[PDB]
Parts: sequence; C-alpha cells; structure tokens
Amino acid sequence: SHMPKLMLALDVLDRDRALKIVEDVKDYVDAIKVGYPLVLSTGTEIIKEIKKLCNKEVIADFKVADIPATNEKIAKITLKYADGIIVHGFVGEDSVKAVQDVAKKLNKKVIMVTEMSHPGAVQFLQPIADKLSEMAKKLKVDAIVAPSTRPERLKEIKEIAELPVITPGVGAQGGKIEDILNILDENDYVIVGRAIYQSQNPKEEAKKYKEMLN
Amino acid sequence: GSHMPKLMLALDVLDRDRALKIVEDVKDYVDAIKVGYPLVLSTGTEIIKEIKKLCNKEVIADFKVADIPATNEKIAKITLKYADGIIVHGFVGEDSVKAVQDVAKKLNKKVIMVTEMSHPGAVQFLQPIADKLSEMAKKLKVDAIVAPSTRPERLKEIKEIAELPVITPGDILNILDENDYVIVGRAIYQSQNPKEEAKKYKEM
Ligand SMILES: [Cl-]
Repeated sequence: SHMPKLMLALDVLDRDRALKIVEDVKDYVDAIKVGYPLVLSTGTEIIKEIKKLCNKEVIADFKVADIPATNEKIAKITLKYADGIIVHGFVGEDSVKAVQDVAKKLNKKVIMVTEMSHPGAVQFLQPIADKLSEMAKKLKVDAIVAPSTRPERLKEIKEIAELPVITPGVGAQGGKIEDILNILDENDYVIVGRAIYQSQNPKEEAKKYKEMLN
Repeated sequence: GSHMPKLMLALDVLDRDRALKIVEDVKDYVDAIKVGYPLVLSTGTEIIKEIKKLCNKEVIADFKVADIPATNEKIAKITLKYADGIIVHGFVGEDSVKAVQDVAKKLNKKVIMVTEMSHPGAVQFLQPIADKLSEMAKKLKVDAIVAPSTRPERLKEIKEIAELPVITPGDILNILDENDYVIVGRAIYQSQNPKEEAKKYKEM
C-alpha cells in the first residue's frame, strides 16, 4: 500500500556488468541511480543504453555543484537520457533553479541533496541541513536525498521538506533498516546498492529487497 | 613573487572536434587547459586523453567533486588517469577532500579546492564560510585554490589566509605571481584566431 519504491544504486565501473545487472533486476527495481564513476568512462551513452533496456526511471547522481550557466549545460546533456538529476543545494538557489528550468521543459526531475552521512558532512553541510530542506520546499524540487542513519532525524526531514525522500533502505552490512518503512510512503524511495550489484544473482537479491518493503 | 602568472584556458565548448582544434591552435601559448563536465560527458574521458596528447600541457578537470569519500576516490581515479589535476569542493568536508588527495598523491597529480564562488547563489551558504574553507585548504595542503577575482582586495585576503596558489578569472595581476593561474575562456575559444588571442593574453 504505502510501500516505498526500490532504487538500485548501480555503482559498478564496467558498462557490460552494469548492463547485465539492469537486465537481471528490471522486474523488481523501480528506479536505477547511476553516478560519475560509471558514466565517466564512456559518457552518457550508457544512460541511453540502460534506457533501451529496463523501461524504469534512471536518475543521475551527479551532485551538480556549479554556477548557473554550467549547471544548465550539465543538466541539458544529462537529462537527454536520464529521467532525473541530483543536485547540491549548498551552491545556492540560482544554481538549483538553473537545473530546474532545464528539467521542467523536459518533464524531468530535479532532486536536491539536503543532508549527507559521511563524517566530513558534520563540519559545514550538517549545520545547514534544515536550511537545505527548507530551500528544497521553497523551490519545489521533485525530491530530496537524505540519510536514514537516524529514523527520528528522517522524520524531521520529511516534516520540514514535505517532499519525497530518497534514502538508504539498508545499513552498511546490507540488512534492513528498522523503523523507517513506517515513515516512508509510495512516493519515497529506498536505495540498495552493493548487496544487489555485488551478487552473482542480482535478480534474487533485488527480489528479496523489494519484498522487504512488504 | 613578482613574475607573471600562468595562463589557463577554460575550454568551455561542447563539440569534440572544435575542442581539439582549439587546443592544437593554442598549445604553445597556454600553460594549462581546464575542462568541465559538459565537454567530458558526451564521450567520456577519452577526450582528456586526446587533449593531453595534443597540447602536452597541464590538463585540469573542473569537476567540482562533491561526494562521500568512497565515491570521490572513484571519480579521482578515473579522472586523473588522463588529467593532471582535479577541482574539488571543500564544503562537503575534510575526508571527502582527503580521499581525492590520497589518489592524487600516488600519481604526483594535483588537487585544487573551491573555497569561494562568485555567482549570486554563493552568498547563501558558501560565502559565510569562505575564510574557513581557505583555512581548510591550507590545513590539508591542497595544491591550489579556486577563487574569484571580482574584488582584487578580497583575492589578496584569500591568498594571505591560504598561502596557496590561486586559479582565478582574468589590476588583478599585481596580486598574483608565477605560482598563480589566470583563467581565460570565451575571449580565446570563441575567437576567429584563438592562437592569436592566446598569444596576446600570454603577453599581458
Ligand atoms: Cl547495499
């Protein structure tokens, strides 16, 4: 009923491997997220190819973080084949708007990083985490990316942004994260990565993680 | 220092053929070429290999790296296979910068940190911590910083805090020395005669 969507973080370097996994998991995942390490090797052709294959939403996790003019150019090339793009809010409103303006014309999505979970985030990013979710709400982006390391914190984030959230659905070991599925709904996404893509049988893993969402 | 800064071309074009033509034309008058994602995303890092091959000068990847350490490391490895240096954000934290540095150090290649930006959006979150980012750059001993030249006095303040080389857009020269780079873009790449324009800027 109110089960979140399953987003695969397809963090492999080899395009053949990436394509094999996509074909294998397409019936169980709702979205595929690709980043620069995969895309940088051969360019955006891989996003196009992933799209010839699965007919599911493809999100480019490119952490866009430049001036408006450059953000616009990155957005245009990226959203040619991707369905959505992930941007930083820390570079300011105008930079985010530049990406949104491109996405709107294409009926595609802009997703803002409001909060991160690596240790270094504590210094400058975390102090403004609420300011970022407020800006995501103001600009009406399509979704935000934020951590699930603290369920109570995830609830606070959703309540400020009032937007779909994309968040990890499993911990560092690949096990279920407790007490977040009751916070999320059918417009949110949970991310699973290595626990699927490092398997020799990614289909069975994707099936397992999809069923985990009840 | 009191010698002339280096000249960096911001090669902000989309087309592969044009990029390569410009590079060949200007190679003898620029000290470095900066490439960004809009150019690289079309065909991937092969274009950096071909550019580096043609100019045999410093190639900097302006990728504004801004992720967690593990992802930053991966981007650094792929980028620095052909590029000589990479531009990273300091805002996402020390560990994220250090991940790129650790890759670069093994390759004798450069890490350059954005400490300050000049678009209107920079005011909101970046500018209030600009001094702290310069201090971070100093602490981490990155190779250079990227900062604006809108106010020469401010550029001087940044240099005094970081005590690092700066890469800054092209009165500004009095603040710069032989370790710094002036960035020039459209004036060169959009010229009818890029070689001529590059030579002229190099003479300034
Ligand atoms: Cl995982």
